[PDB]
Amino acid sequence: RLLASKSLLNRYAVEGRDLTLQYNIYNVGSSAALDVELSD
Amino acid sequence: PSAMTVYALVVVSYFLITGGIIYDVIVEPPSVGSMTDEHGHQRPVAFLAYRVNGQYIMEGLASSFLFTMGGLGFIILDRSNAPNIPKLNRFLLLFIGFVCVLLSFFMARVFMRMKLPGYLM
Amino acid sequence: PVPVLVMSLLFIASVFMLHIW
Amino acid sequence: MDQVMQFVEPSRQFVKDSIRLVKRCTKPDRKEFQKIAMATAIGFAIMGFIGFFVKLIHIPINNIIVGG
Amino acid sequence: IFLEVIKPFCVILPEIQKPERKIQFKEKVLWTAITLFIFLVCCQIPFYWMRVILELGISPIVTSGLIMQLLAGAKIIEVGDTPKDRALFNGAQKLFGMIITIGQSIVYVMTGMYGDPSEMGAGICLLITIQLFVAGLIVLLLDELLQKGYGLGSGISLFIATNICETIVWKAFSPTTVNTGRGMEFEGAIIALFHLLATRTDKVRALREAFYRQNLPNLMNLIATIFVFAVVIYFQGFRVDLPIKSYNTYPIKLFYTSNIPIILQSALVSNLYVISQMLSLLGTWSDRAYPVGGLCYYLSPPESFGSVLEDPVHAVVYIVFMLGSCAFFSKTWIEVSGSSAKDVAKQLKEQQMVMRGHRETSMVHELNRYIPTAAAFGGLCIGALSVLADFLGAIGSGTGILLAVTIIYQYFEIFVKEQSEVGSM
Amino acid sequence: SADTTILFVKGEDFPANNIVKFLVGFTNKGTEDFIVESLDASFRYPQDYQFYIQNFTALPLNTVVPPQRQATFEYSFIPAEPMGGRPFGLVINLNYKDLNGNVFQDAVFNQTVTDGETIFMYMFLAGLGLLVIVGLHQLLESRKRKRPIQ
Amino acid sequence: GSTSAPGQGGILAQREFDRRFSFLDWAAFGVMTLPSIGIPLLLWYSSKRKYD
Repeated sequence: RLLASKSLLNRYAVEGRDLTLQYNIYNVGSSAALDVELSD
Repeated sequence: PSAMTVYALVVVSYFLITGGIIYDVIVEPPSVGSMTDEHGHQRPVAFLAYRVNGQYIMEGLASSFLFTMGGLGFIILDRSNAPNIPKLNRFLLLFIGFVCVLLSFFMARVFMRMKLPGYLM
Repeated sequence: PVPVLVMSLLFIASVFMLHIW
Repeated sequence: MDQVMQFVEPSRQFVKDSIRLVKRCTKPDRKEFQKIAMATAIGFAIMGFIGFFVKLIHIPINNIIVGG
Repeated sequence: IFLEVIKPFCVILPEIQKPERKIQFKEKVLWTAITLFIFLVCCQIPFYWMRVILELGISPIVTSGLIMQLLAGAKIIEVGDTPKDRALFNGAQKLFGMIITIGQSIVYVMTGMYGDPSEMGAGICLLITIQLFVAGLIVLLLDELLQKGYGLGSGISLFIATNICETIVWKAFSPTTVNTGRGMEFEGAIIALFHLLATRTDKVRALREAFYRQNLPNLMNLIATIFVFAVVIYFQGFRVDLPIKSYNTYPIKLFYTSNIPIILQSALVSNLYVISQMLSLLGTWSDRAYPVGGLCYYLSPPESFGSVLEDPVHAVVYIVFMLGSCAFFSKTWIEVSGSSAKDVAKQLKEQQMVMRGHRETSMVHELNRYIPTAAAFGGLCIGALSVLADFLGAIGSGTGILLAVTIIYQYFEIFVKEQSEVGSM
Repeated sequence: SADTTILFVKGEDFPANNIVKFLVGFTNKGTEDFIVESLDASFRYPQDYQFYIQNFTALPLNTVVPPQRQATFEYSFIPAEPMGGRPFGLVINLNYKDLNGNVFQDAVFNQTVTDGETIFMYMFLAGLGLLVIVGLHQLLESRKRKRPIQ
Repeated sequence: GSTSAPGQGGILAQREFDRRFSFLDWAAFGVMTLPSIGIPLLLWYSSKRKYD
């Protein structure tokens, strides 16, 4: 069982500047998750 | 110190000790209880009923206060018997000490009637 | 003389109303 | 200009002459202040002490109606 | 075509004699004590009942008399003291207040301030009638005995001051129990220390306790209070004097200007606030209700230290009217005191007393210099002190101390005279 | 037909007046769509969870979770500063409804969880008021050298 | 599964970001103000020294 969070690390989004997105995926199941694909 | 200055300290000590502060310190009950109303709210309770061996913090100070008024009343009277004191004061001292002596005793006896339903019954 | 009984007595007696109420 | 100052002149005169008057008028009292100093606390405390003990009759008598 | 209205209602009221006697403090002890017993019994006797343990009484006797002292304006009392009116300006208050209290009592009974208007029983209306009528009238006749010099002057002053003694200092040491929702805690902030010591090694946190407790609040408020209490005596003791002629002098009263105003100054603001809240850009309010929008919110008193930290600019608006009323709107109290130059002059002519140096007649111009200037530090700075204390958080003190400790001063100088009789003898 | 799970990002750790962050997973095992409506958190008395102490701001989600899919929501709250040293019942509820309008609530978590100006502005400075005292006590008590005897 | 949704965020225009948060501008600006008073500033004291 995977839990995943998407967070925006920038305090301000600005046109023409770098925007950093962090994805954190946590496996809270008793077994391993296989073929885990993230698509945004 | 003079004798009177020691006696005052002894009386002030009698107040606290007779109010059971040494029970409050180590058993540490609250000042009052609370009990359910029939509509389910809480009414406070000042006395731990039926427990002769138990007390709330303020109950002891109330009782010891009555005891102190009772003790001091006779001191006020004996002070009142002096011949130098203008009489208009003297009849007062015979008032204050006398009503202290009576009212504190009666109120203490009522408080004990409250603690023990069945007392002297 | 009587001012003490003027000002005190009725009031301390007026305890009774809340004594019963 | 001075007509504009007219608004200033009451403020200036009242403040400055008041302070001059105050200091010329009410010269310090410190030593007798020391004589009253202890009595200030003694009277404050002992007259408060009246109620500080008289209250103790009434809390539990409130139980006659309330503390059920 | 109102002095004619006095006749039908006057001397029916009881009154009391004056003594042809040389009464001393030792003798007055009791007569004072009576008043103490009565007032305190009123204080200490009445979940809603529980909160009640933790509503006119004295207040009418203050407000009615002060109102009559304001109605003395437009020269209305210049009907003037004479045997035929030797107390009747007071006597009028003796009934006008009585009925105004009864009116208030009926208004809240009709409101049912506690209790639905019939189902608890109409007999409680009779109860409240007797209760308030007796209480207030006896209290007034106490103050009269004291002014009759079986005591000293005003009792009600001393009474409220004693109430202030309790409601401040009781919280220092009262061992009565409190609970946060943690367990056993105490009302008396100080002595908790001794049980904390038995509870924790965390002395630093035990001290921070002295700075935390938000309700029946922490000792730091008490410490500020103590400091204020101590300081003010410096200011109040100052006084100034003039020689007088038929080695003797008239003391120019100084903070007498402070005595009257602040009651009005605080009241007017509080009441207009209440009004605006009830009637409703002008003002909007959060939950004790408090302002959080409109002009009244820009006007609101920044009592919280948080208010300091969030915005300093706001505070000027509060200062502008609150202090400016002391600066300017007070100026009219010459009539309220009745102490303009041509009033004090009249009074001193009744005294028939004159200074050295220059004419009685030009003494108007002589004293004029002193008359407006008395309003400055004699009055306004006591308000500045009040606000200092209040925003430091001195418990209830920015009203109380001002009067209470002044009364302590008066009682001190009385105590000096009498007990110094003891000390000299 | 719904399974919930909670994950504390920083651990089961207890700041006073700092941001506790946890993730709530919602797993739709049903055949119908669920609408996750709001996520709310409250501190309650540990002896009786009926009495609220501090309600945190409910997060409105309004997210549709189709059948056999899962969603994960981040929530963060700040325990009040005066809550230091106390035990509280932490209740985290997830409110969701089906397409039919049946409202369901799951208590994903229902457990009991356990300025330097302050020091400067008197405790430090009292010892500098004592400097005034040491000076003036010199200039006073040094005078006590004028009652010897011949 | 789905990740958390941060939700709707505002992307500030670069000009608006600079308007709100724009440092070195003052560093360069400070010198630009000096020339306004160069002549009288020197002359006043020079005359004073020649006569004081």
